[PDB]
Amino acid sequence: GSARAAVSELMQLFPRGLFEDALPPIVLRSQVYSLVPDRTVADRQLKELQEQGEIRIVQLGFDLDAHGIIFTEDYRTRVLKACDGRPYAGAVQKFLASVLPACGDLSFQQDQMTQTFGFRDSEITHLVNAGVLTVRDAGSWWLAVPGAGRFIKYFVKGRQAVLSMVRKAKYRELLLSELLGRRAPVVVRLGLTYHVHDLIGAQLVDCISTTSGTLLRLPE
Amino acid sequence: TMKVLRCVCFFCSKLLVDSNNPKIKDILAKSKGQPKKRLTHVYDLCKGKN
Amino acid sequence: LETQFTCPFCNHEKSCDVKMDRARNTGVISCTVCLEEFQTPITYLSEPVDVYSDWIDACEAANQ
Amino acid sequence: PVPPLSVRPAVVMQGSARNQDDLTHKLADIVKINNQLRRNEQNGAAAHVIA
Amino acid sequence: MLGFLSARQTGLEDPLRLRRAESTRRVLGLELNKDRDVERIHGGGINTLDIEPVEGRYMLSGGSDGVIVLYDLENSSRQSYYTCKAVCSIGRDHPDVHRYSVETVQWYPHDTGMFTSSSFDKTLKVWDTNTLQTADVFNFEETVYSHHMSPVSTKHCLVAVGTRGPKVQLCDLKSGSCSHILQGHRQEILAVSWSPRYDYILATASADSRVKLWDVRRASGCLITLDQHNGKKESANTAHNGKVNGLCFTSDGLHLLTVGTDNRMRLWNSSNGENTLVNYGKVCNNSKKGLKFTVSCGCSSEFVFVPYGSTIAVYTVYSGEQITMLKGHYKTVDCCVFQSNFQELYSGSRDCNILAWVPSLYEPVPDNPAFEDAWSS
DNA sequence: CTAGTTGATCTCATAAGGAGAAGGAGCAGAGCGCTTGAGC
Ligand SMILES: [Zn+2]
Repeated sequence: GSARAAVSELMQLFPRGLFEDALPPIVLRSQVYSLVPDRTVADRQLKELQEQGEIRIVQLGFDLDAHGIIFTEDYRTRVLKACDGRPYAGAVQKFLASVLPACGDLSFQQDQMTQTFGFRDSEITHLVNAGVLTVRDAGSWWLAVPGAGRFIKYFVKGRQAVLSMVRKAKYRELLLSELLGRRAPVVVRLGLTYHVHDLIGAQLVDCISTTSGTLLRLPE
Repeated sequence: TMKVLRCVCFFCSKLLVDSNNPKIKDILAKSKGQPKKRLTHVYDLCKGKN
Repeated sequence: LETQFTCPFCNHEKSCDVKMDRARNTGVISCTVCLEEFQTPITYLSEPVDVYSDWIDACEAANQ
Repeated sequence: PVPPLSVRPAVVMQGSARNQDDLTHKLADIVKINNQLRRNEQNGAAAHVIA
Repeated sequence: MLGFLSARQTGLEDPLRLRRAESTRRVLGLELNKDRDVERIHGGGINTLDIEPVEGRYMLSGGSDGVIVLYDLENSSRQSYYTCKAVCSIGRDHPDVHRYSVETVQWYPHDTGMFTSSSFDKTLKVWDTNTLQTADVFNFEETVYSHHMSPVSTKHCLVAVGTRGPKVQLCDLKSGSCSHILQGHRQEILAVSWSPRYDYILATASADSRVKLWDVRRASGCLITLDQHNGKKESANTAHNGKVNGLCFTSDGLHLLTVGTDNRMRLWNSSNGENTLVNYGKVCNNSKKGLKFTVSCGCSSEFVFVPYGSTIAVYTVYSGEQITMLKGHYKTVDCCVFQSNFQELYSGSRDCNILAWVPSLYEPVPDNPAFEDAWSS
C-alpha cells in the first residue's frame, strides 16, 4: 500500500468526461484511506509528497474533515484553459507562476498573500471570480479549485443515496459484490464504486469479511 | 441585506442558481428595466434552494 | 411561555429542553451541557413549566 | 456620513444659549461610543463586552 | 512468559524488558471488575477521578450532584472481589460543599495532605485531607471547566484554571494571587494541563479551536499556537476543527494529545508544535464540557485511553492503532484514570458508577458450573 | 542657514384600529426512482 499508488487508482475511477474537461479530477482523502490500511502513514506519505509538488490537497466544505486532492499538473493545465478569455485571467496566471510552486499551505493569510506574493487589494476579486480563492475568514482563505460546486452537490447527493439503500437493505446488510453486480442508481452519477470507497474512509461502514466476500455494516 | 444575502452564497458568495437556464433567461427578459420585479422573482425562486 | 431553562446541576442559562409527548401522557426534560434527564406523568393540560416544577420539587424532595 | 451645519443648525437663544441640534447630540453620542469601541478593540476586552 | 523469566535470571535481557513486556500484556488483557467493586455514593453522574501521585492508594471522585468522595483501592481483606470502600465523603451536610456540579478534582503532587476541587459553582476550593475542611476558596466570575496543578514543578504552586471566560486564570497556592491572567484566547477554555517535562510550560485548549503553549514566566503572549496542516507561520492556525475539549501530555512530556468535538484526535510535538500526523481514526466526542483522558505509563509502547461514547478506546500513542474497546458502561463516560503500578483503569461515567478495568488471564485452578450451553437435544 | 522669541496647539494633571402585505408552519397530496417481489 503506497500513497502514490493509492491516489492513482482513485484518479482512474474519476468520471473525467462527465464534467466536460473543466473541473480537474478530484479524489478525496477519505477514499485514500480505503486502499491503504494504515491511515497513520497515509497522511505521512502524502505530506512529504505534498511539499514534493506532485499533488494538491484542497479543503472542501461538505464536512469538517473534507480534504480533496487535485493533480498538480492537471490543476495547472486546466486553470489556463478556464481563466483565459476572461477578465480575471490577468493575475490568476501570476498566482499560478508564483504562489503554487512556492507554497503548499491549504489556506493563505492576509499578510502572507499580500506581502510574500505581492498581491494588491483590487485584483484579489479576480481570483474570487472563478474558484481560485475561497473564504476561510477575514484574515485567511483556503485554496480553491474552479468549478467545484457541481461536484460536491452530486457527491453529497450520492453519499446520502448509498447510505439510504444500505440501511434499507434487508437485515441492514448488503454484500459488496451486490453493489458492483447491480446497476448503479441514476440518483448518483459520480459512480457507485467512487462512493463506496468514501464511506469506508469515513468509517460509516466496516469492511467485514466473510465466506461470501466482504460485507459492509452501519456502525453499532 | 437580508434578501441579497439569502440569494447569494454564504461561503463562496455566488448566485445560488445557475443564471444561464431558460427560467432565469425568461425572468430576465420579462424584467427588463424593472430591478424590483427582478429581485422579487429571483428571491422567490432562490428561497427554496438549500 | 419560555422553553429554554437553567439546569439546576450545571448552572447554564437557557440550557434545558422539554420533550412533549401527549400520546404517552408523560414528558421528559433534559439538559444540553451535562444532559441530565427527568420524566414526569403529564396530561393534555400540562405545560413545560409544570414538568420543571415536578422535576425541581423531586430534586428538593430527593435533597431531603 | 456627517451632515453639514446647515442640516443641523446651532440655534441662538434670546441670550447666549447655543443649543445643539438633536442630530448633533446623536452624532456626539456616536463619536464617543465609536472612540470607546476603538480603544476597547485596540486593548484587551471580553467577547461579551465587545458584543 | 517463562522465556522472559529465564532470560532475566541468566542476564541476556535487561530486567526492564520483562517488566515492560508484562506491563503491556496486562493492559491488553484489561477487563471488568473480575476482583473489584467500587462503593456507590454518587447519586448523580461522576465527572472526575484522580489517583494520588504517591503510593497510588486513595482516589478522589467528583459527581454531578456536587458531592466528592475519597476512595480506597486495595484489598485490606483476605478474600478477593473486595469492594473499594470510601474513607470519607464531603456530602450535602458539609458546610463547605460544592452547591453545584463539581467538574474536576486533583490531588496535590508531592504529598497527600491536600487536594483541590473545582466546580461549576465558580469556585476552586483547597481542601485539608485529614480534617476534610477547606483552607482557601477562589471565586471566579464565570463557571470553571478545568484546573491543573504542575506535577513536577518544585519552585511554585501555581494552579491553572480555565473558566468560561476567554482568558486563562493562574492562581498561586502560595499567597492568593488570583490576578495573573493569560490573554490570547477567544472563547471558553475547556482544558488546561501543565507540562510534566517543563515546570512553567502550560497548554490551554479553548472553544476557538486553538491550543496554545504558554510559559508562565513569559510576559509576552504565547509561544506556539498549534496548527493542523503545518503551514508557514494570531486569529488563525486552528488547532482542531470544532471545540478542543481535551488535553493529556504523554509520559515523558515530549508530545501532546488533544481531543476535539470534530471526532478527531491529534498528537503534537511539545517543543516546536508540529503535529506528528498520527490519524487515530474516528474518536467520538460530542462533549461540550472538559473531556478527561489519560495515557499509559511504564509499558513497552505507551497507550492512550480516551472516552468514546459509552465505551473507552485504547490506542497505541505513536502507532495510532485501535487496540480494544472496553464496553462496560451504559451512559457516556467522561473521565478515565490509569493506575501506573498495577496497570488498572478506573472509569467515571454518567450512570453513577466508577468501573474498574483490571488485567485478566489469571484465574483460580479448580480440583465453571455456570459456564455451559443449555441447548435441548 | 542659526538662535531666540511669540503665539497656537496639544497633552496631562487633582478634587373601545384597520386594511393589507409579508413569512413561516404544518399538513396534504402527487409523483417517481427504487426496491422488491411474486403471480403466469
Ligand atoms: Zn445541565
